[PDB]
Amino acid sequence: NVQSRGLDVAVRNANDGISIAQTAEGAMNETTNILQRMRDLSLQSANGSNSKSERVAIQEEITALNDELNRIAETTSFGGNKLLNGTFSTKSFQIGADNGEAVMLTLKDMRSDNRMMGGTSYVAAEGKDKDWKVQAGANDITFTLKDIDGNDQTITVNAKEGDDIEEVATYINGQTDMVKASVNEKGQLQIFAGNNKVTGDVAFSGGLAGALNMQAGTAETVDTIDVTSVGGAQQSVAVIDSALKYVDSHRAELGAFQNRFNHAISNLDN
Amino acid sequence: INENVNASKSRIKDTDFAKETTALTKSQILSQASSSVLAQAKQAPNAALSLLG
Amino acid sequence: INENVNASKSRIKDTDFAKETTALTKSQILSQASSSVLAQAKQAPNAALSLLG
Amino acid sequence: INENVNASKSRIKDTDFAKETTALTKSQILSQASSSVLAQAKQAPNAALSLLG
Amino acid sequence: MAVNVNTNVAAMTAQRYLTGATNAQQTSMERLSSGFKINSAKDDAAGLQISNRL
Amino acid sequence: MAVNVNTNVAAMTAQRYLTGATNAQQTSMERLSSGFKINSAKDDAAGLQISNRL
Repeated sequence: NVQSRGLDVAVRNANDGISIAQTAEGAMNETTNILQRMRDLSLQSANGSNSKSERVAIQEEITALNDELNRIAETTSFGGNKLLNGTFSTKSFQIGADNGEAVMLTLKDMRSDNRMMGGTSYVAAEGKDKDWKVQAGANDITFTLKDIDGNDQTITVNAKEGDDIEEVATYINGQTDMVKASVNEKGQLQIFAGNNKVTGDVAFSGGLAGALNMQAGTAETVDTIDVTSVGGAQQSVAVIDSALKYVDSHRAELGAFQNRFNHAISNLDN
Repeated sequence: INENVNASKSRIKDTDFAKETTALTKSQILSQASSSVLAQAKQAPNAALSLLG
Repeated sequence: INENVNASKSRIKDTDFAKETTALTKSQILSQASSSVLAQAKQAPNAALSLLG
Repeated sequence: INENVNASKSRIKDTDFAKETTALTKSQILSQASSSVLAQAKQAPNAALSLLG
Repeated sequence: MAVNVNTNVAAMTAQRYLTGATNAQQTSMERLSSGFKINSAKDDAAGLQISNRL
Repeated sequence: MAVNVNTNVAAMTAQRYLTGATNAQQTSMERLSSGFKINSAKDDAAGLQISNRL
């Protein structure tokens, strides 16, 4: 009898956990939609037809959406218990008739200033212009880094001779997915390594890297992206892509949690 | 969030009509069976009365 | 490209209305079948009581 | 201004037909369930009567 | 198992299959109303990710 | 889940997606009436600014 009675409690607790995960995933869905809208706005801002005023307007919209993301993170709750602001840690839902058979669920901070929502930015000190082309013998750029698995990776990209800076950025984007390359107004090559594919600083080597003279890395997040400049919009596109991948990964974790818990409910009923 | 909150609040506050209906029928059958067995057990004193003679 | 990408996303994210309506109808009929089975099942204690006493 | 004011007044004074029809259906099912339970509950005193005497 | 008066295991099986069918029915109604096969990641997580990227 | 009479989540799903579809319908009908895809800054504010300047 104790078992039977406990099995029902376990079913009740499993349903409660499923409800909590569903609420968190709905809030996540909304944050994903807001992030996609912000990505479209930043992509629009990066175009050269806009003057300062259109960039300021897009920045106002992006600030509004950023405040909305922060509000969603800080206000979403399950019966007054906050979920996506980071104060909710791993909680063990008990889905067994006997103690010790609980399953821990962790939900992560969804604020736009979270580390996980951005990455590192490296901006070349030497800017190029329209007539600049890649020279022979100074076309190779090597990124030495390590992914979130810890593996050491060395990506050597040999840019084509005669390429201008934007063709170089496009080539770098095509050759690898570990970093995102873009160009600002001054012709400086910006490189973004999101904190979901790169751990620590990125080392630059080669003739092209020597010619560009990449500077130090600055930590960028969705809370610190601004599109009043071409380079700002280009970099916020990559920042929002990183944030979208992070949020989608958390949504996948919650969905797997819910599927496991539905299977547990069926088994416990049986 | 409101949809999810209502879905959660069901699973704690709302009635599982199937389960409660089954429990109601079980309780009525149990009560009728106890009423009948009490009605029969009321016949013990007349068995004690027939002890005379 | 945009057209091809939209077509790709339809094959993954969009729902198949024919298959979904068929599944919904099947689920509804299964639900009424289980409801009828439960209604007929609730009378087992009734049969036990009507057996005797 | 008149259009926006009418739109605002819709959100406060007008009715949500979908939500209201759902509420009416829920209330009708609840009322019928209470009617059935009352009709079944009125058969407690006669059960006590049929217990004995 | 024999004549039993206070527990109905057959009723329990009927309720379990009824709740399963009810879940399936709600999922079908949600899919039809939304028009999207994937509304939550519990439907298809990798499919949700690839569809969002697309 | 559990046959109940009080909360109808499927109804809330249908209502939410119905209101979304109605909002999309109203937006599309307004755009068709005016002939302008930007009738407010909530559509695309920067586009509104550049189109107004043009």
